[PDB]
Amino acid sequence: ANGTSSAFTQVDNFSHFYDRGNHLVNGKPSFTVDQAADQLTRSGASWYDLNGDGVINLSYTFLTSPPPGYASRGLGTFSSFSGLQKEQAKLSLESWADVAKVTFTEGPAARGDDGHMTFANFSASNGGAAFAYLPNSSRKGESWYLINKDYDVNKTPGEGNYGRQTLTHEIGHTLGLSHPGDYNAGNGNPSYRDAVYGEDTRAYSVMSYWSEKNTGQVFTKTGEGAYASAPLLDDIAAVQKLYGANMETRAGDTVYGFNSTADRDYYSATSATDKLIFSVWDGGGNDTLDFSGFSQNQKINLAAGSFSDVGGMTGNVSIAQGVTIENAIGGSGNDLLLGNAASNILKGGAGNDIIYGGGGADKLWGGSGSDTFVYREVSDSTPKAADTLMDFQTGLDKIDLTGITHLSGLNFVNAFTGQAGDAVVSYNQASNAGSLQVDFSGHGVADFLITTVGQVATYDIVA
Amino acid sequence: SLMLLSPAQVAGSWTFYVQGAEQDACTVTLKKDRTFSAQVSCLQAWLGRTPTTWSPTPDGLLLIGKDGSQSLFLELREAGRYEGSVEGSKTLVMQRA
Ligand SMILES: [Ca+2]
Ligand SMILES: [Ca+2]
Ligand SMILES: [Ca+2]
Ligand SMILES: [Ca+2]
Ligand SMILES: [Ca+2]
Ligand SMILES: [Ca+2]
Ligand SMILES: [Ca+2]
Ligand SMILES: [Ca+2]
Ligand SMILES: [Zn+2]
Repeated sequence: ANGTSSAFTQVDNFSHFYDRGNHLVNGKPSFTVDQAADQLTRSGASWYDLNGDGVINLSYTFLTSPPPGYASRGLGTFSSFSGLQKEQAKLSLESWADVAKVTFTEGPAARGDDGHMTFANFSASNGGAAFAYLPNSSRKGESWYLINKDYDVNKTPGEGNYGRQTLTHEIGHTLGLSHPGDYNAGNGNPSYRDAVYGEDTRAYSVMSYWSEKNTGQVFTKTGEGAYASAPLLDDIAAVQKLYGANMETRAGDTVYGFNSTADRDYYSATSATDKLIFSVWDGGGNDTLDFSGFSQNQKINLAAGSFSDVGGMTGNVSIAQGVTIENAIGGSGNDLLLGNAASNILKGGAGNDIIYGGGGADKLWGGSGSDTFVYREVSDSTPKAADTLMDFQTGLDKIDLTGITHLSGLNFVNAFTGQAGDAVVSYNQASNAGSLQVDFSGHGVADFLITTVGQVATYDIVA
Repeated sequence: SLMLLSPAQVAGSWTFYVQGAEQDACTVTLKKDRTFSAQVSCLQAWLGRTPTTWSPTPDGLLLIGKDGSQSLFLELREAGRYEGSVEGSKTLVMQRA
């Protein structure tokens, strides 16, 4: 940001805003994704591929009657799962099977199984809303959920609410995840103040006890917060460390958000009021984060492992480590769209947007309004791999090169003279195509090219 | 998993104060529909903006501003007591009246 434009500083602030590792957050060590995955799996508990086929294949049963010796355990009155609990639990199990090489198929324990799981309710708690057992326990596979006439949260699980996250969370225990810290409901009065690392909040893992607001994330919209229904960034990394990434999931072209083709309730948005909280896992194909239906100002990052501010919330959308997402569509707000190393299609939509294509040849649509196309390295847009600004509006849009020039300007010339920063602006009427060629290295030839659909003028360039 | 308190369970009369200034307390009613009584204006001095709704979290409570999104978080410290930070690093205490 030193010696650069405000627009570049905005992009650069946002790309670094959620950086992790090698510093302190809230007085605690900042953990990277990989460090948090280590802590989430610190028990060392796992299932094992007993039948040797590369996959943890598990059975599960909703208990219809108290299992043998239930009264021994002192859990109060037993309950079978309601229809709603079954449906939502199936969705939670699906969201784990989506990301890691584990399968959940309902049925009794069978000879082919790597293990068996059980689901039922209890009525008497000593503090916890639910509990489960790690896969090295004698009760491996069991999870239990509290329902009495002073706690009905678990009777009404649904997308975005705490009942559904609790199912995802306790299933996470049965898979081998711990709480990010050594704490448990009903044992003392645990606090985020004593967390092991800064990113132990509900913005990073459904296993955390601690509100995302502790790390600054705003998940509140229209007077109320929400809870991720599906595994978050660190959860995905942890369960994948245990059992391996499921590359088969959504391996074709996928849209997330509005117009979602992901076929998951937590990946789908259908109105500007929606509270989206998710972490994208995707196995391949040419994919799009479509946030066109929101009117709020948004900040969208296509970097793997990175966070985005979506739908008027902050830090609520992420892309899992090891996932390449190619395209992004802003809304009618004033947005930030940040690409990655792949060829990206970025569409700002209405409002004044700032677009950063990054590496490779990107196709950048500003949309209506006054949009700024930000360049940080020469390799962002080379003569052999050049961005096209697909709807460039001269006199309104801007091309910003100050991340490269540090505001030392350009030398606009008819033909390169052999000096760094020489720039040649051309227009081809038959293609309605502008060209900006720059010789940033000073070798007498272009080492930088942006193509524009629509003429581009010297006064359209910030450098 | 923490037990999430219902709005009906949180509702009632609450006293707010900043530690080191215990003599400047606010008493405010939190209503089951997640609004406040008019005395919530008393919090304006510490928070700048006045909250208009509240929402329980499993580990604490959010006081949410009029735009429906901006918030102050307070962590549940013990039964009937939440704490949060205001005015830099001052400690705001919210305790059952
Ligand atoms: Ca197996
Ligand atoms: Ca895909
Ligand atoms: Ca892809
Ligand atoms: Ca926009
Ligand atoms: Ca790119
Ligand atoms: Ca625009
Ligand atoms: Ca435009
Ligand atoms: Ca590029
Ligand atoms: Zn737990």
